[PDB]
Amino acid sequence: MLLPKRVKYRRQHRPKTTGRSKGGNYVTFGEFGLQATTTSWITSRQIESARIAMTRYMKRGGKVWIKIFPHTPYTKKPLEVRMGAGKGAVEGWIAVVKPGRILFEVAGVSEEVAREALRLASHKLPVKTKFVKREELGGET
Amino acid sequence: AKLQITLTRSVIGRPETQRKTVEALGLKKTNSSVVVEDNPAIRGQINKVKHLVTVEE
Amino acid sequence: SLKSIIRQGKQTRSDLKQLRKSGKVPAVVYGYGTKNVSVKVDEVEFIKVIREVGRNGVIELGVGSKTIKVMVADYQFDPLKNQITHIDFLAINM
Amino acid sequence: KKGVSSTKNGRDSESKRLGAKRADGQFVTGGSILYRQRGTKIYPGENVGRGGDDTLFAKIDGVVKFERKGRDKKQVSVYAVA
RNA sequence: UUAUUGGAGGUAGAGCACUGUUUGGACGAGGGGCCCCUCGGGUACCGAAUUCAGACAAACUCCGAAUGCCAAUUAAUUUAACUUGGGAGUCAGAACAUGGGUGAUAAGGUCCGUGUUCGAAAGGGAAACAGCCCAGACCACCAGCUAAGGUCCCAAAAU
RNA sequence: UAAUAGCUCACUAGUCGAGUGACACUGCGCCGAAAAUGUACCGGGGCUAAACAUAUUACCGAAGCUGUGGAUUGUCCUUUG
RNA sequence: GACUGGGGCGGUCGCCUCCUAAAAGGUAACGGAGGCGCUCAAAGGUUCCCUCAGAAUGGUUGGAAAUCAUUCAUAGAGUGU
RNA sequence: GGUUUGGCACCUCGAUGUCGGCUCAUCGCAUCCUGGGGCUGUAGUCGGUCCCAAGGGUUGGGCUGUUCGCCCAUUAAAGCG
RNA sequence: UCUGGUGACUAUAGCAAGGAGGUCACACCUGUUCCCAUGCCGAACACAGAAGUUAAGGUCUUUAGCGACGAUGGUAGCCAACUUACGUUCCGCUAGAGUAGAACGUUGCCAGGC
Ligand SMILES: [Mg+2]
Ligand SMILES: [Mg+2]
Repeated sequence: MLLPKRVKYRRQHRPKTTGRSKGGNYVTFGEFGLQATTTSWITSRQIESARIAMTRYMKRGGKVWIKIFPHTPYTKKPLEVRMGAGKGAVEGWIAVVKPGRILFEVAGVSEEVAREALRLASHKLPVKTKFVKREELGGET
Repeated sequence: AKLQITLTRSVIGRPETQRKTVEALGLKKTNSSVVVEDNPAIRGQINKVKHLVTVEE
Repeated sequence: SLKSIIRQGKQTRSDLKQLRKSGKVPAVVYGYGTKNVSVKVDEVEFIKVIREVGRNGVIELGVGSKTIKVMVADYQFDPLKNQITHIDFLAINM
Repeated sequence: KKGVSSTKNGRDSESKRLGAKRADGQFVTGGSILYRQRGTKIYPGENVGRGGDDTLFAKIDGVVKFERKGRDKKQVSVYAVA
């Protein structure tokens, strides 16, 4: 529907990626963060909505980041066509999420309000989730 | 060191590298069984077919 | 400073996932004292030992002969499972 | 629907069959090619001559041997059949 | 075919050193107005300057596996390999798994590589079935042991 | 709370005379779950095992393989047979 | 006239480079990006010689754009196309 | 869900006859009426929403080839497939 | 093995910084009559000289700040096999990168002076 998050293309058509597996990508900025866990990938529209939520329920300002950005398009072509001919026009952008990325992170608040806003996010995304504290990476050198 | 072999689960449906590596050992019809002296070569030639063969000694 | 240990055999095929399932943990220690060692260790008493001395404190790792003083270097944590793998020690100088 | 209306990019049969054509430990005859390439993806050494498309051959019989020079760029060098 | 040695390339993977994308900081090189001064102050946004950290890629790579591929005056096993001459058939392939493109991470889809089976191959199991699973029928026997899969009746075998 | 009067569900003596709480990864399960000739995706009967998982010994089971007999090919022993 | 995800209209029909292409090669699609149907009497040959873009600062031509000027600058330039 | 517009090209080209209406019905329930209920910003009559339930019933005409649709006048309701 | 010329070696050689020395090496260096030469220019190249000097170049010593090397361990991935349709899992080969440790202020050949 809406695609605010965008960039210079460099190219407008691309073979997809479809996810298999990974871990990692701990928290580095804030304290509290959301961990995606499971089967899907994403468009930007979704992320925007989640940001609306996470900005409202936190008054007192309260800081947010998005560690990821969609670097990839999502093509989908005219309605009720026969297959065959050249790959279709643009409709979307994509930020793939294996199990282990950390989409949303916050700090400036307590442990609770974070957790609420993150519930109110994970209902508004495909992926199952998990709540995390920044206490440890798996490497510090 | 001699070594009695026995084919147990056949070659059908299996790819050809395996198959050729079987017949290299002189392994005709199922349950056929030869006796051979041991080597790095031969045992590595078993290891490619380790599942569908036995080794007695 | 007190850790009960088993000594590892260094060819512990990927079924060592059993060890990690047992709460046991692999690790190594090196630096000034000796050349290289692989060990086992419990996770439980290790997370005790973190708070006990601190991050970079001086643990006396277990052998059975002489314990070695160490200043724990590194570990490779994994999310989705919430635990540690392959701790890294360091036999310090004096 | 069908036809409408596009490129047709695609110019898909475009082949020249490059690569390598001999190997180490291989007796070889004079005038024989070892290795096609472009630029100098491999340099020549001794007993070798290059051509007007950066091909490589052996001016004389012998045995092929590739080598390293400067941590990046290799070279090929026949050495005398005993 | 395997073992052993050597060897060309640059996928998976990983990564930011070029290409290009990107987030938040640090930011100072400095500006724009609204306004003060009236020579300067410039008070949100910024380019690049320089950097801390964290990310992305078929058409980016400082790097780089498994497999396969090429040869060995090398070794074991084994039976195939080549030329010439006579004769044809075939050029509509399908499914399963697998790496991928397209398509909607739809199709018993389509297009390629990889391998098997069917096609040209029955039989046992999958209730029933071309391709899935075990296995390759020379003929006969009122003999036996096993494979997949199964053991209460149907339906032989452990309530 | 039209607003207030609030026994108090804020705290301890009283009875009570041991469990009581909150998280972590988890196995199996429940709801979500509504079709069209007549049960209706267990194959049917039927099953709380005759289901699920782990570990074991047995056994059945094909034109496979084995035993006996016969035949043809073709390589050996070697006229043999 | 053939392709042709029925056929038609549309589009293409040869050649060069890449990617898809699965670490040799090869490997399709109405898959994704770009071109070519020439040019040179020197831009060829050969013997000698030399090393650039960018950056910093001072200075007429002041987008610090023009030549200068050193320093830093491992190729970020240029390579008929 | 497989009722629509579609994608696919697996049966059918030595023939599987397609729209709509008449007679005939039969079925599903994701209920249009009756029956029972929960909630209500339900005072009552009338209601809105949700649940169980498919036993029966679910109209005449104008207008077009008509599914559809608009309209008249009825009716407890004038069901979706 | 003190110096110098010329070769080989994956930058472990380097790069940055600082300390020391020259009339025997080399260099700066004085000059342009000739050789010759600079697109302007003896700056460069070249020829003739050796007035001055260790400043620079270059040589030696030391530094691990930069860059290159870099294991061992365990991880991702994957060849073979069993289950399974699971953005699969279990088992057996193999074995990265990143990273820590550590390594590193070169090593040898030939001639000629010494
Ligand atoms: Mg990748
Ligand atoms: Mg009338």
